[PDB]
Amino acid sequence: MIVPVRCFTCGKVLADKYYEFKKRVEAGEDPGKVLDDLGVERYCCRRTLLSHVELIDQVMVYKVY
Amino acid sequence: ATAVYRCAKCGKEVELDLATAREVRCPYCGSKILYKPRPRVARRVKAI
Amino acid sequence: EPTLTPDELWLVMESYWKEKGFVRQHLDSYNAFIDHGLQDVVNEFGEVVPDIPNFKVKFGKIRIGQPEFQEAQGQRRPLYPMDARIRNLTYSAPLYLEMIPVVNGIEQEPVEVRIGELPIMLKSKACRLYGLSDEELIKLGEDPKDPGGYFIINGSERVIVSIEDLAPNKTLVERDERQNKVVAKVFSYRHGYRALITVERKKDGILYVTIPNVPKPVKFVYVMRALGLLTDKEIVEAVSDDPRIQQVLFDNLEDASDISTQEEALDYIGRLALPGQPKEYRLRRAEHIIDNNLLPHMGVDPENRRAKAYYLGMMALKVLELSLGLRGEDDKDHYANKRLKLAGDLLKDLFRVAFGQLVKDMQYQMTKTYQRKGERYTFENIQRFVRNSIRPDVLSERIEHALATGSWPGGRTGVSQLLDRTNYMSTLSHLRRVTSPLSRDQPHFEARDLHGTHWGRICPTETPEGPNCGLVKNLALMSQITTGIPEREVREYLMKMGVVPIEERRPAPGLYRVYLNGVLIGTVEDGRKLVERIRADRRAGKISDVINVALYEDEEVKEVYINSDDGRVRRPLIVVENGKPKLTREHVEGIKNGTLTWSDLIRMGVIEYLDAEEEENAYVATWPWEVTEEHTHLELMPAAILGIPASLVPYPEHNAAPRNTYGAGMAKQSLGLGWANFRIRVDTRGHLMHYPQVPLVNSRIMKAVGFEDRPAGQNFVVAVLSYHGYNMEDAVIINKASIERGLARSTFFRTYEAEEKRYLGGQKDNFEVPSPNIQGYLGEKYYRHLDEDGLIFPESKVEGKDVLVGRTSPPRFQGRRETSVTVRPSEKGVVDKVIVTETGDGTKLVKVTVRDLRIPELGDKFASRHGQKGVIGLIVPQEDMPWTESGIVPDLIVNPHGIPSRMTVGQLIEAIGGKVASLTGRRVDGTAFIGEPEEKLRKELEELGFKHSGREIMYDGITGRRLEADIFIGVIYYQRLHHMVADKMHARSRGPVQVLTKQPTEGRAREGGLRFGEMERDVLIGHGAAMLLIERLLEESDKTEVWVCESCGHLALEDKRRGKVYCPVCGEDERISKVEMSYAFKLLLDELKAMVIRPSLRLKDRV
DNA sequence: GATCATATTGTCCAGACAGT
DNA sequence: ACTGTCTGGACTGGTCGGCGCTATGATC
Ligand SMILES: [Zn+2]
Ligand SMILES: [Zn+2]
Ligand SMILES: [Zn+2]
Repeated sequence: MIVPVRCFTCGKVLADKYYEFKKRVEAGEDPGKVLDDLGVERYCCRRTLLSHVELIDQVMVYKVY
Repeated sequence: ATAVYRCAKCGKEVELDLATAREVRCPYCGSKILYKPRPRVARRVKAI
Repeated sequence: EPTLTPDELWLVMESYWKEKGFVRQHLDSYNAFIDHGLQDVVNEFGEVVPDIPNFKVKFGKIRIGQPEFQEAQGQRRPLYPMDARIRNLTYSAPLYLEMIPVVNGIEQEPVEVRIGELPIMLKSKACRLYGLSDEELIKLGEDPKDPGGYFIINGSERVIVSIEDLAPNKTLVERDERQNKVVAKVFSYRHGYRALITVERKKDGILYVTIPNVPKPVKFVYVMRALGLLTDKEIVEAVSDDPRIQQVLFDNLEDASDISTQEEALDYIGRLALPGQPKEYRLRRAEHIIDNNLLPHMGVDPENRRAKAYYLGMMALKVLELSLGLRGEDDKDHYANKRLKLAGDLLKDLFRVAFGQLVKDMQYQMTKTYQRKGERYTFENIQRFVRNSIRPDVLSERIEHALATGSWPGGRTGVSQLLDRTNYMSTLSHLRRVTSPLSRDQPHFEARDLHGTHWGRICPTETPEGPNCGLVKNLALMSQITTGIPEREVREYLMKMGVVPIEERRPAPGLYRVYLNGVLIGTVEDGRKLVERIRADRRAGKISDVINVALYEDEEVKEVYINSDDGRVRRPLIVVENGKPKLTREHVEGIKNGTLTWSDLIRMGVIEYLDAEEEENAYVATWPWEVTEEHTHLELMPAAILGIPASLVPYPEHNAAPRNTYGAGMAKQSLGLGWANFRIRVDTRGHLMHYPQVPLVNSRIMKAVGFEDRPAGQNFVVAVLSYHGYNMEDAVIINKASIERGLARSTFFRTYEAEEKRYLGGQKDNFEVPSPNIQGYLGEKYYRHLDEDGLIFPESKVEGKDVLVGRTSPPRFQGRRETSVTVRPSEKGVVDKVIVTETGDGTKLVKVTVRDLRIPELGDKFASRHGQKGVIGLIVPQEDMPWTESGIVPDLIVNPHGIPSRMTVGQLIEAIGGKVASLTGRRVDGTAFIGEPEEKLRKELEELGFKHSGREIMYDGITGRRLEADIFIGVIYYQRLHHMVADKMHARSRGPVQVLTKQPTEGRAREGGLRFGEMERDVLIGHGAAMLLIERLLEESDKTEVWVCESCGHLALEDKRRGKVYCPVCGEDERISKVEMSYAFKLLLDELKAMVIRPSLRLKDRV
C-alpha cells in the first residue's frame, strides 16, 4: 500500500525518489527517462518502482481506532 | 468495571459499563458499533 | 476507409464493461424479481380463504421499503451493509403487502401489513448503495471497487451461483443405445414445480408415456384418449399428416385398440397409480394426476387438457422423426437448449414457497381466531383482525435460512455459497460462477467436456480440478444474460408481422413452423423473409434486443425459433453487411469522446447480442481484416472469450491448456490488497500483502477489470537455474535478503466472535475475567492480556490457547462455567482490533481480529501465472546467490526441468516482457492474441543492450567463478498463495478424543489426530508389520479392556460398588476374563446387539 | 404473563423373476 | 430352455479452511 524503502534485490533506496517519479510520470514524460535521471539504472530497482501502486490513501479513509 | 470506548463512525470517546449495560451505543451519533481503544502501555515490536 | 484495428474494438469492449459491469446478471435478475416477481407470486396466490362463513381476504400490490433494522428496544434505524456484516445482521428490507378483506362480496378498506423481511442484494436498486459515488461508499465503510451482487445473511456474505439447467417447457430428443429406443423429455415448469414428461418408442414400435408419481410407463395412445380425444382420427391428425407418421400412428392405435373410451384409460392410470382401490377413487386420483402432473406448464384446468394432447403430438413427431431419420438428435449440452437460472429465479421460487407457507399459517390463524372469539370480535374490526393473524417471521426464517445453509426448496442444494474473499479475483469469479445439477462423482464425458457453443459464454480454461471439473464453469468476459420481457407483446408482434396462427392453418411440409420460447405458435410461408424482417427490426431499434431469431432449414423439416426468455447467455457481435462491418471509425470516436455509449451502439443495431440458437445462422469473422462478403458477423474481442481470472495469465496461447487452467485456478488463491476496507472488515480469515505490485506483463482487460487497482502479487526477478537440488520437483529457491527486505511479506487476520447469549429463566453470559475459584480455569497467565471488562487489549501479543474474551456461563443442572473465546492452539499473532456491539436480539457481541505476520519460509506455496507452482526449498543468503554481469541478483530461482516438460513458453515470454518493461519503463501488453509479439520483445531487448534470448552471464555466489552457461533471468509475476506452512502444520501426540468412538478428534482446530485410513492399513499388511499395525490402529487409537463371560460369550458387567464382575445374562461369577480390544470393536458389538444380533466371543488362551 | 405433551409416515452391473 | 424386466448396491483416499441448523400451538 506504500512504496518500499529499499529495492527487494539489492537494497537500493527508492522511496525517496518514488514520489518525484510518480509526479513526473503524471506530467506526460517517458518513465524510462525519469528513472534514468533519478539514478534508477538496474532493472530490479526499476521493477520495484514501476510495478508498485499506491494504495495507502484508500486505507487511511477507513478509520479503525 | 466501566471503560472508555471509541465510536466506529464519529470516532468520539464513548463511556459505558459493559457489566451493567442495558444497551451499548454511541449517544453522540446513535451508532451501535464501538471500537476498543488501544492501551497506552508501551509495546515492543521486533524490526522484521 | 481503413479496415479498423483491434485497439478500437478494445475501446468498444471497455465501454461495454464500463456501462454494464461484471455482476450485471445478478443485479438485473434481482431488479426484475423485485419489480414484478413478488407481484407475480402474489397474483398467482391471489387470495386466502380461511374457515369463516362468507368472508375472504385478497392480496393487492406488494412493495418493498428501504433496508432498515429494528433493535431489541424497538427503534427502527437505517441499515448499512457494513453494519450488517459487523453486527451479524441480515441485510434485509421489510415487505409491505396490502390486504383487502371481502365481507359478503363487498370489498373493505385495504390493510397494509408487513409480511416479513426480504434480503437485499448488494448494489441493487433496492439497496442503499445504489447511485452512490466513490466518496459516499467510502463514508459508509464500503469499498468503491466492490461489485456487489451478493447477499449478507447473519453478517456473512452469500453469493448465489447460477445454475445451468435445461430449457423449461422444451422437448429434447435422444436415443439410448443400451435400451435401443428413442426418448424425448420435457421439464415442464409451473409455480416452481418441475415435472419430467417423457415419450419413448421401444424396439416394438409402440409409444410409452412416463409421468411423474406414476410407477410404470403407460401407452401414449391411452393418455391421448384420456386427454380429450375420443375417436381414432382425432389422435391421427393431432400429431402430423406425413404418411409415414400416419402409418406409425395407425400401428400404434391398432396395438392399443383394446381401450376406446376416456374412462377406461383413466381407470388404467388410477389402477397403476393406486392399485387395490375403489373405481371412483382411482378415477379421481387419475384425473388429479393428469391435471397436476401431465404437462403442468400448459395449465391445470381440464379445458386446456385437449391442448395438452396437441403438446403431446409435437412430442410424438419428435420421437418419430428421430426413429425414422427425418431429423437429427439435438445436443443436450448445446446452449440453445440450456438455460441459466440466476439469483432472481431462485429468489422467486423461494419467495413463492415462503409466501405459500405464510398464507397457510395466516389461514390457520384466522380460523383459530374465529373459532375462539367468534363472529362478534372478528367482524367488529376487520382491519385489526387480519393484521393480528399474520406472523411475518414465519416467512422470513424460511427465506434467509435458505440463503444461509444454501438449501433450496425442491431438493436443490448448494444454491447459495459463502462469498470468496481471498483476493479481488476470487470474489469476481464466484459472482460469475455457474454450477450444474449433475452429481460430481458421475463421469459425464459428454457434459464435463468443453462445447463449441461455450465460445463467448463460458470460459474455456478457468475450471476447478477434481470432481468439480467441467460441471463448474465461469461466465466469459463478453457473456451477456437476457432479462425477461412480456411474451404477450412479442407474440402479438409476431402475429401482426404475418405469422398465421396455428389454430388457423395446419402445419405443412412446405410451410415454416414458428416457435416462440420453445412453443409452436403457427406457420409462415417464407421463413427466411420473416427472419430477415425480425433481424432488421431489431437492428432498427423497433423491438427489444432480448428477442433472438434463428432459422433451421433442413431438407426434411424447416423451423423458425424466437427466444425472448431468461437464462440465455449471449455474446455481442458486430453486424457485417456486404463485407463491411457496421462499426465505423465515427462510432469509435463517439465512444472515446463519451457522446456514444454501449447501449447507444446496441440501439442502432451496429452490435447485437447473439445466443447459441441465433449464432447457428451466423458466420463470424475472428479479425477485422478477415471479413468477406459471406461473413455475417465480426468478433469484437477474441481475448474476451476467457473468464475474469483467466485473463490474468499473460500470453495464454503460448501455454498448455492444463497449465492455463492451473494458472486461472490459482489466481483466486493469491494474496494481496483485495479490498481497501480490509481493516474494518470482520472476515473470519483474511490475507494482506505488505507491498502488492501490478504485473509488468498484464493484459489490457485487467486494467478494465480492476486488478491493477487491487493487485494480488509481486514481480519476482526469477533466474531459471539448478541450484543445489533445492528447486527440484517444482520447488523454488528464494533470496534471504529479498525476504528480509519485505518481498512477498503477508499478514494473516483471524476474527473470533463472542456473544453474551441469554438463556431461559433470565440466565445470561457475563463478560468478565473468570475467578480462579471457578472450575475450568485455564491458567493464571492465560488471562494476562484481559482488561477489567473481560476484553483483550488491542496490540497485545497472543499465543496458542490465549484468552481473548473472558466469558462465564451459567452452570448446567455449582459455580459458573467457563466459556472464554481463545486463540487456536497452533495459531498466534497480535490482536489487531476489538469491536463491541449488539446482535439482533440485543445481546452483547465482541469481535476480536488478530493479525499474524507471515514472513515467507520453507513450505510456503508460490505460483506463477502460467500454472508453475511450488514451495520454497531453501532460504539462500544473498552472498550465496548468483549474480549477473549487470549486477542483478535474482529474487527467485526455479528448476529448468519444469519449463519444457509442462510446455510453458508463456512463462519465458512473460520473463522477457518483464525485463523489457523494467528496462524501458513502459508496461508490456500481455493480452491474448493482440499482445506484444515475442519477436518484437526480443528485438527491443537486443536494442537495450541485453541478449535476445534473455540469457545473462552469471557468476556463482559460492565459488565466485563464471558459470559455463548463460543463465536465463527475467522478471516473472509470482504470487504467494494462502496455502502457507504456518496454517498447515499439525502435530498431535495425545489429547481430546471423540465421545462416541473414543478416537482422536477431527481437523486441526480441536487438536485432532491424523487418520490412518484403510489404504494405510492395507500397505502396512503388505509390509508384513503386524506389531506396527497393532500399535498404530489399536494401541494408540482406542485401546480398552472389557470383561467377557466364558460360558456364553456375552460382555460381563463389572460393578465398582459391589466390586465384583459377573455376567447378567448367564451368571458365572467365576469364569470371567479380561480381554484387550479396540473401543470401536466394543461399539460394533453394541450396535450388533441393538440390531438383535448376538455375538458370542469364544475366548482363547494367549499361549 | 409462564408451562407442556406432541411433534407424518443418475449409470452401470448383477441377481431374481414372469412370459413365451 | 431363452429373454426382457424389476429390484438392489456402489460410485479413490486423505488434508486445510469456513457456514449453518437441530420447536411448537394450547393451557391457567
Ligand atoms: Zn535493485
Ligand atoms: Zn459515535
Ligand atoms: Zn454368561
